[PDB]
Amino acid sequence: ELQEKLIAVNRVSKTVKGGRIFSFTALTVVGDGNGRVGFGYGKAREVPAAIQKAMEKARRNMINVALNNGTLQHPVKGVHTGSRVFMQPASEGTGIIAGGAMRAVLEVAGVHNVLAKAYGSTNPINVVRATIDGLENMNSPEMVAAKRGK
Amino acid sequence: ARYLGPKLKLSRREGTDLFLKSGVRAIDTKCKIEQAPGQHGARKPRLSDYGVQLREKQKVRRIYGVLERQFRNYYKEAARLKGNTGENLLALLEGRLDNVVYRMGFGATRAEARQLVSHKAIMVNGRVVNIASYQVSPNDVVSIREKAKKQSRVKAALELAEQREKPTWLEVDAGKMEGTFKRKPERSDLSADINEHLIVELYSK
Amino acid sequence: FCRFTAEGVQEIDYKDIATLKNYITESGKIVPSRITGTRAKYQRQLARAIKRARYLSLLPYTDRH
Amino acid sequence: SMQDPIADMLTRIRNGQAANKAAVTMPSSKLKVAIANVLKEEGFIEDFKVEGDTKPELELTLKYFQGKAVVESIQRVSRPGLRIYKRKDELPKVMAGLGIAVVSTSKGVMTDRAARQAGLGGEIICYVA
Amino acid sequence: MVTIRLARHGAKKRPFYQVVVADSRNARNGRFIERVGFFNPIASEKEEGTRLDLDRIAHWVGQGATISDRVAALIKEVNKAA
Amino acid sequence: MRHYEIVFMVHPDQSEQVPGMIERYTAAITGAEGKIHRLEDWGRRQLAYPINKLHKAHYVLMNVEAPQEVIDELETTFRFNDAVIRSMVMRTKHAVTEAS
Amino acid sequence: KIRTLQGRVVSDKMEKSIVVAIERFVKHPIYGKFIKRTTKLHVHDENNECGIGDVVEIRECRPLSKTKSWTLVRVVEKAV
Amino acid sequence: ATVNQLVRKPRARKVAKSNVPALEACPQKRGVCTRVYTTTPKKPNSALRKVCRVRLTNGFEVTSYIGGEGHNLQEHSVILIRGGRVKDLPGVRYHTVRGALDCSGVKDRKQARSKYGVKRPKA
RNA sequence: CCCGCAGAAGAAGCACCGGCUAACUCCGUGCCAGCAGCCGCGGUAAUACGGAGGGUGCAAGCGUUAAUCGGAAUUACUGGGCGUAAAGCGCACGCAGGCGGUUUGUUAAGUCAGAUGUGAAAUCCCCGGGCUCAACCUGGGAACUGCAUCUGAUACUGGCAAG
Repeated sequence: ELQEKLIAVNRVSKTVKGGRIFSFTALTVVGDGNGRVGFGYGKAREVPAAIQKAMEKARRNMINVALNNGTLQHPVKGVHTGSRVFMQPASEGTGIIAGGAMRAVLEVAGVHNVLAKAYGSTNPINVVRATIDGLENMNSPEMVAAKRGK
Repeated sequence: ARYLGPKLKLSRREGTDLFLKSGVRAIDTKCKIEQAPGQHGARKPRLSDYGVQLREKQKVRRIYGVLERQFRNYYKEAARLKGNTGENLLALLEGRLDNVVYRMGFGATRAEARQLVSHKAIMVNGRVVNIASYQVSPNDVVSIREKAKKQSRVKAALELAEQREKPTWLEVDAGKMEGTFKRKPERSDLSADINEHLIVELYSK
Repeated sequence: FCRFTAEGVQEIDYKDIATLKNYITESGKIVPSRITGTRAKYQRQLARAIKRARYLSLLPYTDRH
Repeated sequence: SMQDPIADMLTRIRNGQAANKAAVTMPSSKLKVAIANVLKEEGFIEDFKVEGDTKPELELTLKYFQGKAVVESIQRVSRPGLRIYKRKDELPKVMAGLGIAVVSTSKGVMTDRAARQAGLGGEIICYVA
Repeated sequence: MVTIRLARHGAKKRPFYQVVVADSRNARNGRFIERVGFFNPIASEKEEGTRLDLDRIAHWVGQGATISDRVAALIKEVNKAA
Repeated sequence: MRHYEIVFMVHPDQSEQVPGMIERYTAAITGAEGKIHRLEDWGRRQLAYPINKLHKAHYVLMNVEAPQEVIDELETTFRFNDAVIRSMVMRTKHAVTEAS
Repeated sequence: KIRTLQGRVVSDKMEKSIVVAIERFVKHPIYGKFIKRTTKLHVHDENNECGIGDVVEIRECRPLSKTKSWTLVRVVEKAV
Repeated sequence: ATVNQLVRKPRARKVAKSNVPALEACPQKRGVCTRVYTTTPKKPNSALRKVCRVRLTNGFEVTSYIGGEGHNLQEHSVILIRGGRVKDLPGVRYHTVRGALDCSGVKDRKQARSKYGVKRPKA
């Protein structure tokens, strides 16, 4: 039930003594829809086994999100390798706005309205798992209270 | 300032019923609806993200018969208003006088309902109105002129309006052939399948 | 097992609708405690809630209304 | 030249929290103790003491809740290169309010959560997050 | 010659005849001193198309500002009550 | 001096006068030295079955600490006034101030 | 009291008047860095009292020459 | 990128001048074509493209690709300048408008009938 | 503006269809003719040329050109970098400038609070009213993020005196 959706499909190649053989990589993300997201990325010589490996890898290495009713808790900046990620909670009546590679991670997180802007690299493999940072190290009011005292 | 072409091809492109026919005959018998119009209509779409974005935009445009430039100010008025923008456009779209006439059922089609408003035949609050896109405020009593009263188009339209929902926010009365706009409809009242969130993200780019 | 013997519920609240949808068969009747495994204490306050919930029409009496 | 004695001290927290040390060690000034009180009453530190008279010193005992650091992202703002001066109303809320910004107002130094209802701003020193 | 002049601010064929403290040599729709009211000759069934503030105009004739014929019609239409 | 639970529904076409009613009702409890513990307006919620034909009535919830004679009069007031349909008055052991 | 400004006297040797350096600490409108922006104002005085290294308070008055529409009112710290 | 270096000298972004030096940013201009000729395009492609140099009435003498299937343009004729870079032919960044002044439209064209200066046939 | 005459009668074109970007097939052309905003298509099987059919997108307008902003965080104040992509002066001394340990007292410039005046009208936004609706006209508020003055606070920076 955890919102299976793909992101991008890419064709990568080898060079060998015979010549150039091809393979296909698939980008998918999954998540229950209440503060929990898993992402996957698999490779195969054909497209459907790559997505199969992608969703299967997505349904592991599970990372939870500290989440309110439909949106985040604070602005937080996410970086990874070359991509820089900006997220900002919005009003309840507002929908979600993001880039296409910034999109599908967010609906499977349960977030419904965030001002999301991608900075620097627009690489779909790189912007994903950069959005996971921010969600992964997110701070909630109740446990920072335990972190401090009140 | 209307599409005024063949109607079922518009329903054939969207694949569902768009209520541009009266309902006297089944739409399956009238057209081969299951595949898109044209020679290449039976093929798989594999439609893009912007494709289903656009298809949802044309869809809600084509039940209500509203052009794109008129659709944009409908969103712009919904954007400047408070509340959620998605149902606000749906609230603004339901305020059209030809749509109200169809929703109370004086018109067999909303194109037919538009002709009733255009041909000087609809009285609101004791005032005749020609403009089809007239926004109807709450507590407004729609009515018919002396002409088009007990005329054959408005009788046959009423008899096929019983089998529909008979919507809650309007008080239809076929005995004196009039009605009142009690409340603005909400999102829970109108068919529950219109992807109004796909509408917003097309005009947000 | 019974869900209500844990989670520390003092009494089953009729205004909580989401739990009651899981415990009513789609026709509208009350499922027994022999299926869910609810404690006999908590089934009694349970069954009063649907009778209370059906009164304000939050829950249908039958499926043929 | 050691040209911002404050901006050294927040890095002592940054280096102390990252290395998971027990205590940090830095010379003391009155403003140094002043924001040390602000870190105490928000629970970002446990205890601070002022020792010595000829060369006074400020001793801070850091915190480790689930073993990891308690201070996460601490940043000097009003630096000698560019001083930041804001009024009572445009004082930003840190971590959307879950964090705090200490601020040297005219009536004293405190968090942002103490200055806005008091109705006065001042030097935006840093945000503790 | 500081006067009490009547200006046209309305649309085409639908005049909204604004009354305004204006200098004599200035334009009809141009530079002025201050606003005291208006006059809408195509007003609805409801009467709000002609509003004057009686205090400001009284100070201006007390100051020495002459008024024209049409503004004289408006004060002597409202008189004191109606 | 006892805690009660009061829920009543409103005819949808009379939805505009509802803020007056709780304003009128709270003048009866607090006027009779009682107190209000929970106010919430559920809005026009669709019912599972139609009552007096009709669909999507307007629900109002209320938690009241009051003596019983005034709440007897409100029960008659629900009976007397047509705009309120399908009322229910209960009983709560303690005062409650919660969500849902 | 009246409107007056206080600045450092920048000259020493002008005939029965003086130029006074008004110094300000304004904010840069874009980058926000607080910088020293000084202005030099021609200031009148009788029989050339003040001199270099001095700080005076100056006031606005009618034009007596080109750029000299100000006159000092009182001197303080007449020493190096 | 220090702020102290920024107050001393502010940020400067280059103007990034126009692709086509059509004078005074006018959208069209007329001009007299001097020599009409053909040229071979850049390396990946190949054709015999119809191009002409044109002396504009502003004073400039620039080149321009004349479009369409065939033409009847000679020397000293006056044609309208449209714009648009032709990347296959280096040097020419301008187009002429078919069916305007001395320039004729394209014979018997149906698709893109507006953009090639052809009248609608009766239907 | 209202009433009556006759009858569907007097009234639909424009761009696109390889990807970006919504819509695919046939015929002729054969690195010719040509298309093209970028990637690139055409050298005898073109979803990219020209025509036809069909479809798509707008509509009394539709396209092309020109022009500004956005995307462009691609001059980065908010908000960029300088080992190998562009970028550390060949290296020092050093006037101006930028900045500066630490405590006491003074001052109130910067700074912060409050108050006053002003920031014309028109424009934008919000709540209303009228043209059969809308555009448009218009009432009231808000805003006008600024400026000057006056009175307070002295945490820090600044100035002064002393360590």
